[PDB]
Amino acid sequence: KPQVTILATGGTIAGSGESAGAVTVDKLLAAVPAINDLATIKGEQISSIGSQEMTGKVWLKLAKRVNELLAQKETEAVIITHGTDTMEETAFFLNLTVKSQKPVVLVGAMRPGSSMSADGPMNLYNAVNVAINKASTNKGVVIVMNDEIHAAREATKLNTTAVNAFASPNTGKIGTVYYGKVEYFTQSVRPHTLASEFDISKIEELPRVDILYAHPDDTDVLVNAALQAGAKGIIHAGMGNGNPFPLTQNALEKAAKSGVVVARSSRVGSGSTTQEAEVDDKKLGFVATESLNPQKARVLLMLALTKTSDREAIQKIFSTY
Amino acid sequence: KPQVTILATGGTIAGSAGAVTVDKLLAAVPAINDLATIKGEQISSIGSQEMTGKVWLKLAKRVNELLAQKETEAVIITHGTDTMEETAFFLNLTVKSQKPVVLVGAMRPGSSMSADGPMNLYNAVNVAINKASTNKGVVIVMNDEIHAAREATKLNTTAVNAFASPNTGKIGTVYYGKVEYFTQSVRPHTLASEFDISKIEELPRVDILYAHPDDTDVLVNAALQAGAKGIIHAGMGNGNPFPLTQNALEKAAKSGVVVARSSRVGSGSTTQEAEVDDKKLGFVATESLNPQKARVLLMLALTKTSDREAIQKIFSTY
Amino acid sequence: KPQVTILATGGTIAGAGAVTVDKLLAAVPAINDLATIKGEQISSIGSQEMTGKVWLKLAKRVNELLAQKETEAVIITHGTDTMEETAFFLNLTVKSQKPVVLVGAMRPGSSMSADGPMNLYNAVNVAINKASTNKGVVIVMNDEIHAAREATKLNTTAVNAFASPNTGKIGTVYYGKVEYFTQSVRPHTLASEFDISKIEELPRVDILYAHPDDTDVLVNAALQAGAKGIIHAGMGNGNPFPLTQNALEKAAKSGVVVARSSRVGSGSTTQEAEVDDKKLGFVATESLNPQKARVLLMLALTKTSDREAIQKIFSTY
Amino acid sequence: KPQVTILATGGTIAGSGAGAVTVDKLLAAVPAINDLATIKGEQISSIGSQEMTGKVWLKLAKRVNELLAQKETEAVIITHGTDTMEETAFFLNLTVKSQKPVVLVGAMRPGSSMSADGPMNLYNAVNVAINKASTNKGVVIVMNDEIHAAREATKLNTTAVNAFASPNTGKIGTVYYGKVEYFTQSVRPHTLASEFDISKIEELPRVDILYAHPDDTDVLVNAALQAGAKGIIHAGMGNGNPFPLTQNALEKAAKSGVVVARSSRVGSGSTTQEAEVDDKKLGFVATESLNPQKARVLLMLALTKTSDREAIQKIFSTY
Repeated sequence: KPQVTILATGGTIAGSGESAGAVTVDKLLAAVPAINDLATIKGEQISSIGSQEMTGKVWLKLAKRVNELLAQKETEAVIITHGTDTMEETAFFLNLTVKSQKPVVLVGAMRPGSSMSADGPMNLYNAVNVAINKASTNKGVVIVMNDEIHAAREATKLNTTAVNAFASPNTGKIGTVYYGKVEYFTQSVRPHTLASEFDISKIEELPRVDILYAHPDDTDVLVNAALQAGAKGIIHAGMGNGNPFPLTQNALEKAAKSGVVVARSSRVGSGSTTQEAEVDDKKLGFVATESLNPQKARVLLMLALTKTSDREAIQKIFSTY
Repeated sequence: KPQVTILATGGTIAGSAGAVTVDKLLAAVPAINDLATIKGEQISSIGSQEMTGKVWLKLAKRVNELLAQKETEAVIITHGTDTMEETAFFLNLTVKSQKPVVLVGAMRPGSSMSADGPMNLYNAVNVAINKASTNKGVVIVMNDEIHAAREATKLNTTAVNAFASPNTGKIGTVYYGKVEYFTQSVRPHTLASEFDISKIEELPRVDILYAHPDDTDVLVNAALQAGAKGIIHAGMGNGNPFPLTQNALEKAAKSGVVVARSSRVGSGSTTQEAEVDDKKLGFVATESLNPQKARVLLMLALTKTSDREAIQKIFSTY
Repeated sequence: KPQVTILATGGTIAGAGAVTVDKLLAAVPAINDLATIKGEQISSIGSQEMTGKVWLKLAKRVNELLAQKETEAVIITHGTDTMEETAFFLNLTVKSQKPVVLVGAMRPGSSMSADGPMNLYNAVNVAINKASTNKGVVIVMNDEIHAAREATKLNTTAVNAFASPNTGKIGTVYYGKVEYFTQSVRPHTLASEFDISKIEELPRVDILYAHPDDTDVLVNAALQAGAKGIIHAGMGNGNPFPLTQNALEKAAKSGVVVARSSRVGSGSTTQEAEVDDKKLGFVATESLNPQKARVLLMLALTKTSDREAIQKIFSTY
Repeated sequence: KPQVTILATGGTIAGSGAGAVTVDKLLAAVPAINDLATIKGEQISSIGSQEMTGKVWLKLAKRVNELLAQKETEAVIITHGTDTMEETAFFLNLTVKSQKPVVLVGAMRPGSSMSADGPMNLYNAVNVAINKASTNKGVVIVMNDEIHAAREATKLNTTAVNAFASPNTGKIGTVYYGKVEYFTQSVRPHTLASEFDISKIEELPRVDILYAHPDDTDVLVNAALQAGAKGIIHAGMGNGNPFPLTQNALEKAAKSGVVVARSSRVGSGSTTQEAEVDDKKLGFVATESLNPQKARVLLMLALTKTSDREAIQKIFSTY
């Protein structure tokens, strides 16, 4: 039987009303007993928060612990139970810091376990089947939600409330899991996990990266406050294909000239924030984030800034990962 | 032939009438001359990422003047795609007419291979003159689709099919000029709007904040220092803030700056009675909009109230 | 408290004087706080077994119930496979503005994370909501309110399998909170010209699946079986293969109505594209899908077989 | 410069008013392509794609195989009608014995149209065809700035320029003013890895497709059997469910040695094994994550070497 550790970052995603190693994981196994037949489950309570309270300190603790567990010959896979709000940021961060080909599966629930028609039991059961599947090896970190397997690079929460809120808008799901039957149809061709250049093993604090939301009649004062608070990087969630308002652009130009990395993304939801469009990135000293979203671009810029603030090197990073 | 005015806000979206850029549109798409008697005016000459409240107010007041004219049957506005959704939503609540108002643009420049501007503009004229377009509210016509201004958004950076109505869908189609409606909005618009910008010179300042893990107080604080009258928070999932940011928004709301919760996710309602105690913190839930349109509705709300309850009713109505 | 009748067409989708409805109320007791529920069993079949006899029995019973002053709405529990056809049929045969809600479950009641309980609870909330009056027949699934005209099952297994690919949902229902954002502008229900009150059997209408190297033998077999109408699910914008076209032209000349739809899944099968409908004697189904176009053609054939009159029906409803 | 052949299956997809006149007219309409590649042209067929047949698929697959076996040929681009592009692309995806790019491209608007999509689609297709990352991606459809794997592609809309979709996955890449990026690749075997070889085949097996609905019939199953169908695709209700009368005729078909493969009318998702239909008892195949028209192509290929239920289920569970 495969040995799998469930790391809980918060409360139970499945069941309600109630020795693996963490009381939350004991309550999951009691609520979804079918998972005991699939894997020998150990549990740990890695953090004790809602995903809207996530911090870089928790991301570092989680990455280091996932790396320690998957370095163990006895451990086949890790499943992380996670709040849906920021699951895509944690998954993306682990996709570039986990140094293993063994499966890492993040899973959550859009409805509380106490709800009518709670999604957590099926999502967790499916997650365990994905974690133990031979084809999950070397797929990178995945999100399993609503019978779908999403590449961490591509995944996002695209809806506030729907059980089907997770999407991969620039690709689509890489696979399906239906009552535990796992089938992959595609795999990412963007480097992840072992192929990532990033190493957070010695890092205690990630670089500060702010995100700004672009609109008509925009401002310089939020760029200025990010600079004053010691931002190392700024993601600009631009209008359309990463376009700033002029007052904001002038402040971003000043930020870039001071050595703060300015990375253009978009508020729109999907598509690439492309190079050689309307913004003169080379003159103004900006990076184009291409086919990500602001919150995942922030994670990649945080990781980039652990070893470079050079525009050309960071553009290569955005054009590679 | 019906009389329609085309208001340009930038350059040509494709390729006498009273504006050289509209004359160029007519040269580029001469079939439109058989559909309508076209007059042209140049309201601004900017990319839509340069839009300001000043240009929104100038455009809305001029649309209101034109549609009050007995001879004028509809207005078409050519607009950059990046912020077309905000201008359309603003006009949807400030235009006091049932006559058609159609916004149109082009995801590819007029000089491009397979430029989308010619067909978009030709389809927009057909929608503007169609009998069924009356009392549909302001509409965006793109990629053979008719989108209610309330619902419409640019959802992709480059695709010719970048416009969508993620919470509904298109209200109709226009295919080589053939116009068909299948649905209509049941949210009040145009003539049924309470807002009146006829003597407004400047709109209230409303900032937008982008939420993420390890979020900050310093952008709330900078918005307050700059005289924000409202803040849209583009929250994580169902409008959730990071704690440090929440505490700064609570301070902002106690100071009498309206805080309205939206979402960064892209679709769905930022709901009341979820994980945020809006009544205790003094916030508004923006429900089924997006941050950029929620900002437009809060800017209009603030022209007549800063009361949390009154503004929640505005979000739960429009 | 409002009085609602639940009509069951199969078993229980979750977990009065119908045992199946009693089991629903046992499975989702919160519904008893929302409404006084009466229950009837109209059929006891999977939706892949549906027939025109069951559609007619259901429509006439819905009409009787909604004519009662005491009855505020009807909810019908239905298999997902053919819910869109039943909903569309009722949308043109229910002579009332009172809410008619179809609901089902993509996962059996016995499954982990069964969707039936929340779907049914949401369906009752929609059925009793003031704003649901005169919206036409709706499908309520996965927190979404879909117009019967526009609704289709688009996925084999997903709980989010229902969609309105040419519009979108007309509203939402989240933990019982009901909000409409749009309504259909196509006439329905009380405004429908159709009347099935004394109809015992619907006209036969076959559906053909177009592809390269297509055949005439399925057209020919539909004709031999007494088809009154044929829906052709054509390639792209309703295009037939030549051999098939020739057989359809023959079918139309014989007085069997040929209506062009598409296999693609969304969009209009338009007039004035590559097929000369007027010369070949065909109808273009426009913005439907083959399974709903079959329903509208079956109802059309209750009053006419005239190509012009049937085109107007497709261009109206 | 890279040498690419354009095979035209019909008229010009771009423009209005070498080796084939249609390709000469494409190059006159989109001259930027001459900067990218040395283009040769051939007129392989002269039809709208609604008139496609297995004879034309065989001709096309054999000619693509000959051209890609040429050391100097980098890639083939095939201009094709949108209606049945997905069927031709899926057929080539299992019969082209090469990793060199094969790109199918078309236009949802005629080249004479306002805002014709052909010029940019064709320009993009040439950039995909000459991209080194396009090697061993399988046969692809390039439409509307998107790169779709042939296995996953379908036309999902009647008229939209964005009518192409990959509903079970998503596009494998993007091409935006010629800039080619891949994000994913199919993990299902294709092209050089496929077991099928049509080199000796002059005629493909007959496979009919049936459209399921309430109050369904047996007479279309019966007519397919009488016409000598070797296979039937059943486009079932929901997860591939038949009406009972139709199921009884399909069971008779299967007993008579005609292969019955269950698909779905719905548009997306898997027609799964071990659902409500007892496939092993009734002698049916479940087509899983395809659609009826692509399931037809795979069944036609399967029938060139076997009619065994178990072997054909393995084919559908593999490709």
